[PDB]
Amino acid sequence: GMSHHWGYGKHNGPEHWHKDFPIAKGERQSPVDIDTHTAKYDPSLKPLSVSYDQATSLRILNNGHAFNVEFDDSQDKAVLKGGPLDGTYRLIQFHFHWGSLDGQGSEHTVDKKKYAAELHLVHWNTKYGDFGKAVQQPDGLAVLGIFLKVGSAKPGLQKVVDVLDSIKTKGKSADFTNFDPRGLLPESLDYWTYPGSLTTPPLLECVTWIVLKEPISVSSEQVLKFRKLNFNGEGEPEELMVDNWRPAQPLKNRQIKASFK
Ligand SMILES: Cc1cc(=O)oc2cc(CS(N)(=O)=O)ccc12
Ligand SMILES: [Zn+2]
Repeated sequence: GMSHHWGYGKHNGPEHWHKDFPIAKGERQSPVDIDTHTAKYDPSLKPLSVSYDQATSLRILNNGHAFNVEFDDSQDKAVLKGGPLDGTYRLIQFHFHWGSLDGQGSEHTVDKKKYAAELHLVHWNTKYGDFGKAVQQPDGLAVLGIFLKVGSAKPGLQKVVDVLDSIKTKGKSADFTNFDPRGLLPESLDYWTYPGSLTTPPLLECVTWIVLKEPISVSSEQVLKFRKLNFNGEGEPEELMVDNWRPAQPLKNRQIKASFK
């Protein structure tokens, strides 16, 4: 990726990605709009199992696109299973996509509604040994998506908000141990699920998407901090890190299933 130049600006944004990553116009791209009236309840979907009690966060990184909270996935600690998944998926990192204003920022939409932001907890299928091998498989990753709306503060998110000052620019990282991701979950685990892809290049079609129906609420102050981050590196002209979301892509030959009636 040392020669990647994609981003979210007018000249290298989502509409340009297909040039270096043809799969951008593929058959199972993400995100997508979730038409609530067309999604069908699937009584055969197992309950979702989110086991994060043993999760071990290690570091937070500004990668020039978003910020990644990374976990130690060298062992089966934090795992996602059940739901539409077969097997065990290990949590490797989480990040967000957000907007310049509260009216936009999420990648998936619900009946065309855009949320202020969207949290993605990324997990890889342990049957493939490592993340690199997993992304080359149609069932290699499981990403849990959670919508954020602006209202009351999310206590569990403040530790993340407070460390952002230390990783303002691209390439900066900071120790970030003992962060509990259970603090970012809504009360209900009802979800929609469909086969899709990574939403940033390489846009690989290796993801089983699980998007929770219940959004979490974060405060204006919390999201304002996200918007103070920079896409640029230290010493460069400031480009605020905002609107780092890819818009909804064609659903094509796919069905979105609901875990609830
Ligand atoms: C670890 C990793 C490798 C890769 O090639 O692409 C990624 C894309 C995302 C963004 S998202 N929105 O698709 O989760 C997150 C993590 C990765
Ligand atoms: Zn993402």
